[PDB]
Amino acid sequence: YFRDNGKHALIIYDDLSKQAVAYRQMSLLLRRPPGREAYPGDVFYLHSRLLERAAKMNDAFGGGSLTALPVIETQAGDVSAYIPTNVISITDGQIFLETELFYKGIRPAINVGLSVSRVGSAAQTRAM
Amino acid sequence: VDLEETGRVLSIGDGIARVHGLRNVQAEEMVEFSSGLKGMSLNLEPDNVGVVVFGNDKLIKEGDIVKRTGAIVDVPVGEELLGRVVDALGNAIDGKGPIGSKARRRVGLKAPGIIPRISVREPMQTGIKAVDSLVPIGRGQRELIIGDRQTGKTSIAIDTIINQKRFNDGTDEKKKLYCIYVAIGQKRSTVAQLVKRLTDADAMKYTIVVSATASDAAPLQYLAPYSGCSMGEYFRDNGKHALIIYDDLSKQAVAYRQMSLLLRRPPGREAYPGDVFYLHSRLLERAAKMNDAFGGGSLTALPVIETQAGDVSAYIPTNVISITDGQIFLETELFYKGIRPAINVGLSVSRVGSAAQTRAMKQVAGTMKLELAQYREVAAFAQFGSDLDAATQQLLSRGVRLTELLKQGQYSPMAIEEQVAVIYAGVRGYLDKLEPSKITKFENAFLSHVISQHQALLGKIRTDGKISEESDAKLKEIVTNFLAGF
Amino acid sequence: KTGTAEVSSILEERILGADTSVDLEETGRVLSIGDGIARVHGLRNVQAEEMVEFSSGLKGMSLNLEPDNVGVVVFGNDKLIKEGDIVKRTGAIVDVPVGEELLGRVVDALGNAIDGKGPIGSKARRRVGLKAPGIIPRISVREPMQTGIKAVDSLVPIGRGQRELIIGDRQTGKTSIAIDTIINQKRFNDGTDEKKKLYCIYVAIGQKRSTVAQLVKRLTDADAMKYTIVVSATASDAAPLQYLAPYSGCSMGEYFRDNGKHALIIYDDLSKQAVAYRQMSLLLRRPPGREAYPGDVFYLHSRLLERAAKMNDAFGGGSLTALPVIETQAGDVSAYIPTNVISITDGQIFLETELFYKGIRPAINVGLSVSRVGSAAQTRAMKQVAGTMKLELAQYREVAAFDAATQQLLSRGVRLTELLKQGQYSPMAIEEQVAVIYAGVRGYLDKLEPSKITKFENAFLSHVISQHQALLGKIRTDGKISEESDAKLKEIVTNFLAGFE
Amino acid sequence: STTSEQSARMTAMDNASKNASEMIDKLTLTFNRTRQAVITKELIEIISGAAAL
Amino acid sequence: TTGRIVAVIGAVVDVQFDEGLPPILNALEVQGRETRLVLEVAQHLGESTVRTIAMDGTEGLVRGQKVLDSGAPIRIPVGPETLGRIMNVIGEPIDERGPIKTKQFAAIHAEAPEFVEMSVEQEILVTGIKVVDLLAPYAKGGKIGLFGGAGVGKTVLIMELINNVAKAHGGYSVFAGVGERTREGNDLYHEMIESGVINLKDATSKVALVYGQMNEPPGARARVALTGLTVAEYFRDQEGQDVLLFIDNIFRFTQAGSEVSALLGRIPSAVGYQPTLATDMGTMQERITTTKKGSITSVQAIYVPADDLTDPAPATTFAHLDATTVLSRAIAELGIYPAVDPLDSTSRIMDPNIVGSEHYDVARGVQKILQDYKSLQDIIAILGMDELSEEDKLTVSRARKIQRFLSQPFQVAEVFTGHLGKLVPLKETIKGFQQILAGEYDHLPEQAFYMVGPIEEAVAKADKLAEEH
Ligand SMILES: Nc1ncnc2c1ncn2[C@@H]1O[C@H](COP(=O)(O)OP(=O)(O)OP(=O)(O)O)[C@@H](O)[C@H]1O
Ligand SMILES: Nc1ncnc2c1ncn2[C@@H]1O[C@H](COP(=O)(O)OP(=O)(O)OP(=O)(O)O)[C@@H](O)[C@H]1O
Ligand SMILES: Nc1ncnc2c1ncn2[C@@H]1O[C@H](COP(=O)(O)OP(=O)(O)O)[C@@H](O)[C@H]1O
Ligand SMILES: [Mg+2]
Ligand SMILES: [Mg+2]
Ligand SMILES: [Mg+2]
Repeated sequence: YFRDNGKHALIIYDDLSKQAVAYRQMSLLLRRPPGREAYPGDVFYLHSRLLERAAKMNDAFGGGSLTALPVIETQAGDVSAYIPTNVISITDGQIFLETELFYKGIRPAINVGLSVSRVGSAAQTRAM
Repeated sequence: VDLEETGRVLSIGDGIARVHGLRNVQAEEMVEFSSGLKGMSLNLEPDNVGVVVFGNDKLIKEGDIVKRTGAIVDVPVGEELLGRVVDALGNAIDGKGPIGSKARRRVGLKAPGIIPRISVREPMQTGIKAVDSLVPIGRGQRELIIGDRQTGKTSIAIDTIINQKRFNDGTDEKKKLYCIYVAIGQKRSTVAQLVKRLTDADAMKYTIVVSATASDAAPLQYLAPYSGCSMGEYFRDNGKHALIIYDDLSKQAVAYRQMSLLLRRPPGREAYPGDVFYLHSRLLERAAKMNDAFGGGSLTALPVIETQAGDVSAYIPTNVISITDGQIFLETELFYKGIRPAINVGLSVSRVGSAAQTRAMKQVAGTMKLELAQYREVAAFAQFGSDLDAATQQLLSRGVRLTELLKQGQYSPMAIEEQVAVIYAGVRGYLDKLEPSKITKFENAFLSHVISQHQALLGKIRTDGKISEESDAKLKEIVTNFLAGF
Repeated sequence: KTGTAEVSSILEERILGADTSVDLEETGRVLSIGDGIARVHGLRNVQAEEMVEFSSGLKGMSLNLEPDNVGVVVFGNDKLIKEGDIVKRTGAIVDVPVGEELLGRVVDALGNAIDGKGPIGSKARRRVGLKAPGIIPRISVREPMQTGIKAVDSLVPIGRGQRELIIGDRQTGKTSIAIDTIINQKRFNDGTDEKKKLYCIYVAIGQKRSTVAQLVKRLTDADAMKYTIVVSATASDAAPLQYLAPYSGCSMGEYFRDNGKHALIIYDDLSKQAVAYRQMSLLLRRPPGREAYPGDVFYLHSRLLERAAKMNDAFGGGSLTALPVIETQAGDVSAYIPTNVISITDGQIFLETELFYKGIRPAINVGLSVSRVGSAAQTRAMKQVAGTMKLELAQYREVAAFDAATQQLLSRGVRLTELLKQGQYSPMAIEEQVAVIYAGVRGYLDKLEPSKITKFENAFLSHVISQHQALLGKIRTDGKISEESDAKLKEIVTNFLAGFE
Repeated sequence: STTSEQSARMTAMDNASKNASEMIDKLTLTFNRTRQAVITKELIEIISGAAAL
Repeated sequence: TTGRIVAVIGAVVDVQFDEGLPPILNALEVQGRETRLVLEVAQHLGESTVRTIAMDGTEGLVRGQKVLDSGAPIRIPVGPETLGRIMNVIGEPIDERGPIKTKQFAAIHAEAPEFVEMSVEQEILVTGIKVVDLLAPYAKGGKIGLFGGAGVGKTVLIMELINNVAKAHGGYSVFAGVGERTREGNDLYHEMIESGVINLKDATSKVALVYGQMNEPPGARARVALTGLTVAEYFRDQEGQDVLLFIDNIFRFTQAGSEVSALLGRIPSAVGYQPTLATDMGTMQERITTTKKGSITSVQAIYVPADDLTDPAPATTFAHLDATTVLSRAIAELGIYPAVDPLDSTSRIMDPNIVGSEHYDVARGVQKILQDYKSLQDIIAILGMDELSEEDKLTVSRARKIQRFLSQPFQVAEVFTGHLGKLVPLKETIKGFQQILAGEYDHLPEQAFYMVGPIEEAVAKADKLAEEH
């Protein structure tokens, strides 16, 4: 609504690893054929269609915008699981929060080695 | 035509008759087919009944007539079974005539509640040092024997059964233990050699062998444990003590899975139905120790489980590990390097613990357990051996002797007092000056010596049930004198 | 429980007594076409696994004979079939043409020519689904099939009538082994020893047509097409065609076998026939099994490979060698279908994908490659040299992860291993193989450099072929290495070695 | 030299043990993932067979 | 009676009857076939329909074809006339020498001996193979298993056992080949004819081959085991004589059932196997037994899919054998042949009472030294072997010597090895292993023991290596 009325919004889904679990429940109870990790094959379109709305409309369309900050949660820090990779291929960046940097008191635990932002230097204050 | 007390088979195949009629048939009731075949009605559906046939479906045509017997499955009981070999329903299969038991019981009765029981306190002597000292088994316990193939589980069970002969041939009445051996899914020749072995040791005058062998239909292998457990509950509920050995409890699960998958029930994990926990829990929860208001009897259980590749995280191994009060691992790596019985004493446990050990065996095994615990955490060095201080050197020189004391042979259980004497010699320190390879000989000699001359000391230990400091000193003297002349 | 034909369009015919007007014995109407499987109502007299012909030229093979309908599989794209189309029998179990006319044609799974050179003028037809010979017709595999690849002919000999199996990861050189084998037989086929002519069949299953076209060009280049058939069921072709291609090829070979001739047939791959079969079964609503493969995916390959036999002399003395090609995933030779086929064949060539980078091409992983027929199907000269060569490699293979004696052993082993490399589409006559193996195994290369044996092999081969062809002819005709021939080889090897540096 | 050699062997085997443990961490995680995948796959095969009939 | 086919799906045919219905396991003959097709009834689906498994390819069946109920299960010829012949699952000959003319027919389905009929005696059966005789001695009348992966030595070993025992046997023999290569069946047939065991002219044959090789549709591979077992049953009971029964393979008897199971309408079990695996195998393995009225010395080769001894099929079979000799691929890679795994082959007569104190002590010593060597290899991986103490370098050397000495050349492997096959009576094996353990051969190289018979031959080979050095 804001994005389409010229304003700027920020939406934080927390977590999207617990929507895909609700969707897997919803599906297996419909008898749909489970796939990899029992997730339905649809479990991508579920997140792709949701996160493809975090757009940035040009000035001929109001100029608004809608940032999105999905929060995924990875068991044992496996970045190569099914849902983490489903979402890593839908988003424009990523912020890895190590659990051993965190346990060292280095907080917030961003793992700057792996974190990246694929718009990055663009849209950054010149001073910074 | 009658469609309440009688019905007619709609279908048959793979041992699962689908009967039409039998409107008044109860669930888990015993119906009878026109061909002299029995069956158990498991699935009651709106349109039909799913009967599991106790036998071969070759004799069950379509359109046959099935008549309900009106009773839940029941088995004979009593001391009329002792020494017989019965099948999963009480029928004799040893060809010694009929069974002639007056009483009967229902296979699917419920376990005693929470108030009838009392904490397990008596020791159930297995006659095996590694078990009787480090992983003791009380009366009323459920001590899983979990292992791989050909590691020595059935031998543990048979040593336990054979040992009780000394108690059953005495006159003390609250030490008599009656054994039941349910043999599930086993080659008949195995059971025949086992019955011969029990006869040899004369341990077949207080044993009931329930036989549900490989050829038997799935329902008989599903039902054998409950038949045995009922024949054992009879002794529990009459002030007597029983000991039932299911061998194995994984093949009952396989037979139950077969029946379920043929009745088309939702598969579940590894294709096991959702009842393979309920199935085993409502069986193993009948091993109790009634208080005095209920007779004081008891019923131990020693379910045997085979684990594929030492995988104890499988479905049924974990189902039966979370139900029981302990477990006796039998690893093969130890079996082949001389340690027989191959009772891995690291993984073995008994949540009952030393609450079920005679005061003498408590006195000695209490420190033997710690000595082996210390040895097990510097075992790796044993190869290096040198290059290490005298502390770990003495640790793993005591551990080796203690280990070689726990070796034992086929069908030769030891009386508790003799186990106490041997472990006393070994742990008090009268063996650390001996080459490990000779330890066994010393044992096999020392034992006999003590049996011959000092029978009075063994009698005092057995009766007092404790190592009085007088007996302690006398035993130290005996050990020192013998060890001097070796 | 709702029958497929318990629809309104059919029950209406039944109710108003009009069913008698149509033929429901040798004809049927498509109830429901979808995903490449038709259900047909009618055809009460259609045989199981019979061929039927739709009303648009497409053919099908009636697999399922259910009580009220027939599950037919279309040998084509069902874009043209419509609910209500008339399906009419063909009368005969599905069969394919055979003969010597196919030789040199890129025929298709059903026997139609897709090379564009005109119709196949064949005469006889064989049912694809025929039983393999019995216990009595066969005899023990005795003749050698010269692969033309040093390693295979030396340490993994293959006889005529033997079912090998070229198993290895993707892109390790299996098709290359197959095409070296096909090209090698050129020397025998261009000759008068009619008992050594071998006719080749290449079944290309689920491979893009560019691959098959390049392969056919490669075969024409070596003019190895005058004696080759190519049964091409490529990826774009419906699943039933890819499932039937191996049987079409196998019957084209059973022809040459049942007429005293010797055939070779190369299925490539069988792991894609299995996939086509799984698709078919799942689309006929047959319950799955492991990895969704139908319950009987072992019988599918066993009944195919069992037809590679070696008939006795009372049955013509023919022969049909089979060289199935399987593709493992990550060297996981312990998968479902690789394990199914590894126990059906007698022998197996293990192409390892790290022998393929460490330098060894062809990647044959000796030690894991076996030939249950064994030395029984080898030439006497090759027997002689291989006896020592295999043993020396076997010793060198346990001291490879590194004295004087053992240092000599390692040197010799590396020399041999460099003598087993080879190029592509350049197979060698058995005489040359034995010549170079003898040169390398006696010790006439114990000093030359490792990196120089690769070129000494080629130079020595050119020298012998250009100077001492009489010796090679004598070895080849005699079969064995005679003492005078051995001395001649000794002289030649020492002479060339001295003047090679 | 003897003292230096023994100190070096102590350090080297300490480092090797730490490397082995740090490798066992990842191998155990992978083993648990693969075990769960195997259970799920076998179960899905069973139930897909059951549904198909 | 007479029914009509109603549905054909794979190897599973449904037949509808209007007269009485044929009980399960009956054999129904399909009318209008060039060659006898027999359908064995397997289910009653209601509505006077029976689901059946075709013993032979169902090519060219038509809905509505007529089927006659034979009235009894598959009946096969038996008697001393089947000796020297070859038979199908349905018993009709396949060696092209005319019909098997017997007086006796037997139904291949029959209950097993009751518990009151079993024997309890056990006497070692010397085979002439060092490893088998030493660590896992066989037994007369016992069931024996050879668990192998692919290409480890099951078939070569069973041919060696045939050669050895069947030739020196007073009684008869039977070789039921269930679903393995036809090349091998022909090879065995010709080997026997050329070795006199079979005899084409006169009646002096001691083997009754039966074959269900892997080109037979699953309905046939799942039954030929019962056919060979019926022939052996007869020779055990009616002839009142000892019998041998080699089966190769006994996995295919399970695999075929798995193949047909799904189409029969059964939910699949753990690993895709039929839910009835355990019982479908017990009802077979419980008829292969000694009894008070005979004796069968059954030997069975058993595929182990992908060398996975925890697979349901081998895992379930392990309980039906009195002795297992687990051939191993790892040992076969070291070139030791037979590949028998000393630390996985077991037996039921390996007791100090049944085989004697010294045999038992030596067998356990061999096993213990090999296990110690296995433990040491872990250390040798890191330290190198020069660092090992001097009580362990001896252990490793002795263990390698024993590994080599367990190998032996067979008479049927002369094609591969070239060596000459040997038989090592029990005393030579026990004496040689006693000596190798005691240390009486620390001065010979280990390679002196590779592929030799008695120990004296190892000494002679060491001398010859030294001389030629
Ligand atoms: N205490 C022991 N001392 C020496 N040998 C033993 C001992 N216990 C068992 N064995 C040996 O181990 C072998 C297998 O024994 P046992 O039958 O008890 O194992 P199992 O687990 O019952 O076998 P299975 O799993 O096949 O039923 C036997 O041959 C026996 O001789
Ligand atoms: N002897 C050899 N020497 C050098 N290169 C080789 C040799 N054999 C095969 N190759 C190379 O390996 C590559 C793939 O070979 P090929 O296609 O025959 O194997 P493949 O496994 O059948 O391939 P795919 O499985 O993808 O069809 C080719 O590019 C070829 O050049
Ligand atoms: N005793 C032996 N000596 C030498 N080689 C052997 C021996 N046994 C098996 N082999 C080799 O291993 C292969 C295994 O084949 P075989 O045992 O016949 O089939 P299976 O796969 O049923 O074991 C043989 O072809 C042979 O090459
Ligand atoms: Mg047992
Ligand atoms: Mg290719
Ligand atoms: Mg074999």
